[PDB]
Amino acid sequence: SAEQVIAGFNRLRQEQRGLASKAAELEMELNEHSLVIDTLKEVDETRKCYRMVGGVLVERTVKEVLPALENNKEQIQKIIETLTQQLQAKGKELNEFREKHNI
Amino acid sequence: AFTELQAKVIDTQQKVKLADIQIEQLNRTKKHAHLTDTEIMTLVDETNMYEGVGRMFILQSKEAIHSQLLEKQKIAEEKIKELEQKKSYLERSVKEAEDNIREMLMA
Amino acid sequence: DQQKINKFARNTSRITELKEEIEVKKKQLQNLEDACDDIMLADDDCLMIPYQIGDVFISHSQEETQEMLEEAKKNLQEEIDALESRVESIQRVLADLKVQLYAK
Amino acid sequence: EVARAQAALAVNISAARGLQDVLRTNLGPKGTMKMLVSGAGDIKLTKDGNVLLHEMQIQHPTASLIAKVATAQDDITGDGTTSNVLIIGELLKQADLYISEGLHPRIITEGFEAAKEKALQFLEEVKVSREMDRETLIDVARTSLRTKVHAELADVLTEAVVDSILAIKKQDEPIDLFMIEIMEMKHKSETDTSLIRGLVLDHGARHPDMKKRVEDAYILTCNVSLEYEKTEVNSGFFYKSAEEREKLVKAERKFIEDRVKKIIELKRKVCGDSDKGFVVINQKGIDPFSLDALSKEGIVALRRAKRRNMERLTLACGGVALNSFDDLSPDCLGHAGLVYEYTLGEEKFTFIEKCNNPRSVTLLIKGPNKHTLTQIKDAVRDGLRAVKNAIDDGCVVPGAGAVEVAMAEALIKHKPSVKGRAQLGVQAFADALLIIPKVLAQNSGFDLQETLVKIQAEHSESGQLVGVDLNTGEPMVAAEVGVWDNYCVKKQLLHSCTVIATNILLVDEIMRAG
Amino acid sequence: NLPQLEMLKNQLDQEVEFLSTSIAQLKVVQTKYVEAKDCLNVLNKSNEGKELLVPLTSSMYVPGKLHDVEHVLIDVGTGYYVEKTAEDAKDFFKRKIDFLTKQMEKIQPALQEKHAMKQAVMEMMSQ
Amino acid sequence: VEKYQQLQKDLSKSMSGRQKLEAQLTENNIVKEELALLDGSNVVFKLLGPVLVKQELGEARATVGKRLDYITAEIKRYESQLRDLERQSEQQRETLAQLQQE
Repeated sequence: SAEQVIAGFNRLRQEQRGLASKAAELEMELNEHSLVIDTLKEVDETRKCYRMVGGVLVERTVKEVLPALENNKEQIQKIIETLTQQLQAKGKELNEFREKHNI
Repeated sequence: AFTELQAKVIDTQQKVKLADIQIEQLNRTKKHAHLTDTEIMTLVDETNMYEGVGRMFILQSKEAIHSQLLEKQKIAEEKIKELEQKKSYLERSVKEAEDNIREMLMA
Repeated sequence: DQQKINKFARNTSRITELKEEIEVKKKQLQNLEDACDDIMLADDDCLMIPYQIGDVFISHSQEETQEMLEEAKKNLQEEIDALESRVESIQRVLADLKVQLYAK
Repeated sequence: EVARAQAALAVNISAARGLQDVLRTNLGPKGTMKMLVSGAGDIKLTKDGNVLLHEMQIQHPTASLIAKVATAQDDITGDGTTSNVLIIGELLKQADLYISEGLHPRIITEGFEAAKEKALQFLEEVKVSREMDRETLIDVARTSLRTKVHAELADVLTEAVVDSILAIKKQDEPIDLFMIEIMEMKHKSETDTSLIRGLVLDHGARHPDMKKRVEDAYILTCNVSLEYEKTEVNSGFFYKSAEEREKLVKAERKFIEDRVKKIIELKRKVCGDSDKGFVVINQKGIDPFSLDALSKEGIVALRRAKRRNMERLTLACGGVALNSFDDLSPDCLGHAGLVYEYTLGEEKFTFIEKCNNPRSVTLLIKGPNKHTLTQIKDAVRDGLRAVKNAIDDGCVVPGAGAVEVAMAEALIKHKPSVKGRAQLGVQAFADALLIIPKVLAQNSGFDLQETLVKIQAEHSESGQLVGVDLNTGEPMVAAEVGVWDNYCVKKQLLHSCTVIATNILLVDEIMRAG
Repeated sequence: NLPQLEMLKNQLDQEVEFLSTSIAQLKVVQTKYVEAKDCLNVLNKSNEGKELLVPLTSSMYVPGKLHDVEHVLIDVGTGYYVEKTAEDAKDFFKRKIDFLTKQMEKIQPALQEKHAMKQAVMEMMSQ
Repeated sequence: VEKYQQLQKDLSKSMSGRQKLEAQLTENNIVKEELALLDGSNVVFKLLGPVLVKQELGEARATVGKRLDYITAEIKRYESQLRDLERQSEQQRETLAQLQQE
């Protein structure tokens, strides 16, 4: 039979679209981490830096804002490689279970 | 006839799909309200702390803001119980009724 | 292959983009202008006249309240004259690209 | 439109004439070949009583019913479907004369019944309990093949036929559901036909002589992709986002080298050496740089295998399908005793014999890849279905007309139901029996009257079942000629004739409806 | 029968998504109505005088001091100034919350009507 | 035929600005609920562009009352615009389709 092969390849392609939304969602954020860390180093940092996002301002200094900037940029580029490997490993797993079932 | 009792449990399936997605929000809102409480319980340097719902950020001391932010995680903690009990209830309503549908149509 | 019709295709598309820019600047011109006349008619200087700059406000005379809108109408209209000075320049090439198909 | 008193019976019997007349020379070795180009508009070479019915674009409703009735006979017998056509129009011929004299069809139908069970009583009397020895199985297989094809082609095929049915006696099976795989070899002569105990694989592993002689075959019948299709999608097919499609590319090349490394762990898992072989039958094509690397490990790796071969190799040899080559014990796989890559034509045809279980025996015919190869395909098929009945019964009878006149002697002379109403139907019944010996010999040159007076005397003289020699036209004894019929076959043609004769006889209106 | 239903089930799929997007828009409208009440809850309780950072414009914040917490602007009508107190402002927010809920409530069985009819076409093609 | 879509685009463009009015129509009824509660408790202004001008409550009631009336004036013309463009194009769908055939 050849139907278990041609339909299992359709199953791996649909997980490539399931891979597609999650990695690019993080990938748009690392370029925002790119543009922020460069403007902070060029501007004066002697006055105190805060962290403003939607709904909260915690009164901070420059020494507490700065390391999380370099941290959250590095965490994103690891996961977008990690989310690629896991979903592509899932496409390999469903193909062999379809071949051992309907034989 | 028998067509009408088919559509009732099918309409019950989409209510479960609404019930499944409400618990994903309320689990996130508890932990995120817990996460912002940790970052303000992290600092000891400054009692200055701004809270707000819109783009306004009022000046208050941080200690009264903690106990309010203790209540923010707690109401979201309260709702995950009543939803999951509801989500299981709508799950038990459709699935046990689905046992009635297929086995007696195929009979 | 013809490079003059390559210029002729670019010329007509530059005619289209200019006329649309004039129309959107004319509607902004009348929008500020009719915003001047309505606020003067109702309630001139009695105690103070608040004026919006974002979400903070300034209180001053009724005619100075028009004056910020008067300046932007002056800046916008000088563009409209300069836009039509480019609408005229895109028509002279259109009369001349017909001969250049026969020349080269 | 309606069909009234005389016409509704008349169209039925007149169609049964020319149906019997065109299908006359199709039974026995006198039976001539037939072609259809009006069934599908294609050059077709076809011979069977049932298959010729199914191909022709018939519109008469009687022949459509007989194609349904002889289908039940063709499921058991095969040949004998062309035996059934001959006796129907002859049975309708005699009874119509009584109706032409003026008689009810039902009183003749009443006389059709008790005439039949006396012949059914006679079938137990005339059955001859022979052994199912190979030479006795040859004589059944000789007359089955010479009906459809030449005798020179038959005797070469008869060697391959009678040995596979002795192999199904090892499985104690009286019937034939397996060992019936007809494989076809690219040749120009259909004079050759090989018998393989195991299977025949139709491919040759692009880098040849990987391991062409495998004495210890551990079979893996899988369909693993090694030439994997690599796609970048965002919509289920090709999409416009060039940013999105790029990130999937780095994992696509990691799948091909993944399946190459899995073959190496499996060879050491199963064999442990190169003295014991290991065979991979892939339903898809294999990388030739993998076919170079697998050849050095002691592995032959057959590629592009047919999907019909995929199940049958699992049945006799073994080997299940995966998409990986994970570490498997020889319990999970099957076995073959001998693997040899044979070449004839533009393709290599690897022979795989002496299975883990020799349950299916492959009948490999050669031929010029024509409709002649198709004509020898269904001929040996009906050759196997005839000797299928031989393993079913215990009584192999001399046929070809030996029983036919022997019934009609007892039916006419001895009234079974001496009351005259039913003996009228006996006279139509016993005269129906004469059509098979009398006209095939008359076709052979010795006309029907010289044949009948000879075989009626000699059988009444001897009691030995004298049949008819279809190659001279005169009656010779079928016990020594080897033109034999089974006890299973001869009952059903008596059964299938009578029931389909009575119902079309007992109509009076054929109305357009729907 | 079947070629008509294959065209029919594809039309109802857009009609679900066109209505469900309109549901998604009106939730954003009532989102700020919940958001404006919760800004107003902090306003009366804290006091006048506290410092706030409000948007001067997009992504630019101006500081300021807080005064007169019991008198607020409500933006209703076609974009009109309505001065109210803070107490009546909470009632009109929740009234607009139930209003936007009412705008989605008239769509909601009709949103489910376009879904159940499409599934019935999937059944009638299957049956 | 371009005449098919042209009568539809001229109809659909009028509908989009008409659907703008209906949310304004409801909120014109919302403000009349809120102006009825005011009798001098809170005065009203008028938000008109970059200038926020003082109003009175009777001045506010006429203001949203006029804008309620201007919406209804544009509703009734569209009902004329709806039936005319659907009937003219329906006559055109028979005649202009035969022009492309022969």
